[PDB]
Amino acid sequence: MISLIAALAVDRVIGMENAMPWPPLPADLAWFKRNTLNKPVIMGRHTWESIGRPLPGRKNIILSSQPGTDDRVTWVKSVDEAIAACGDVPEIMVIGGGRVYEQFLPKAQKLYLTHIDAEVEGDTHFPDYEPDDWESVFSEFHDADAQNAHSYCFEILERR
Ligand SMILES: NC(=O)c1ccc[n+]([C@@H]2O[C@H](COP(=O)([O-])OP(=O)(O)OC[C@H]3O[C@@H](n4cnc5c(N)ncnc54)[C@H](OP(=O)(O)O)[C@@H]3O)[C@@H](O)[C@H]2O)c1
Ligand SMILES: Nc1nc(=O)c2nc(CNc3ccc(C(=O)N[C@@H](CCC(=O)O)C(=O)O)cc3)cnc2[nH]1
Ligand code: NA
Ligand code: NA
Ligand code: NA
Repeated sequence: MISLIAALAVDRVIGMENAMPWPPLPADLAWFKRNTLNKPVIMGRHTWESIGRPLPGRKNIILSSQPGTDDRVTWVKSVDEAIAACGDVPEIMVIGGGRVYEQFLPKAQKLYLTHIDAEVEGDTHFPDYEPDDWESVFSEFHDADAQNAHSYCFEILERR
């Protein structure tokens, strides 16, 4: 089973100049960590560059046509290879970026989305999905606080 996990601001913005389009939201990072820990994570090369170190407690699989730049993670050259490299696990977590989400969304059976209540500039977007195809099975609204500058809502959707 393939799942996507992403944080989206207004107009589905996820990235700007190969970085996050907002300052860190520690609550969202905790959500991200809790949902990806002990699972394989698939990411695009640009997202690898934006993170810059292996995510601990996870099998890190990087999708790139280019030779790898770090022996601590697994480099693969195709979507099919990325999936194969995860082996026989219950859930593969696809963690972006925009080009990777586009390719895996049609394969996805679950989405873990953080809706970030911010209008910020972006050059990378989460793909358009048809809400009618998905059932919301979880939602939780949070306000901004001293540590998180924007309000946010966690949602989990399952494909009908
Ligand atoms: N808000 C969020 O939830 C979140 C999550 C993830 C990422 N982001 C942001 O999104 C941005 C990155 O997105 P992006 O679309 O520019 O890049 P990306 O999807 O992370 O990486 C794209 C790169 O991955 C490789 N790739 C993708 N598909 C491939 C395939 N089928 N076969 C071989 N290689 C493939 C290619 O690299 P090569 O050129 O090496 O071949 C491609 O240029 C960053 O700003 C990051 O901060 C945000
Ligand atoms: N919900 C969500 N929020 C994100 O910010 C996010 N970001 C990307 C890619 N960007 C990144 C950047 C940094 C870390 C990171 O340093 N994660 C730590 C956080 C642990 C914590 O702060 O509690 C980790 O161990 O997972 C993960 C993804 C992909 N999916 C996302 N999904
Ligand atoms: Na096996
Ligand atoms: Na197998
Ligand atoms: Na429901």
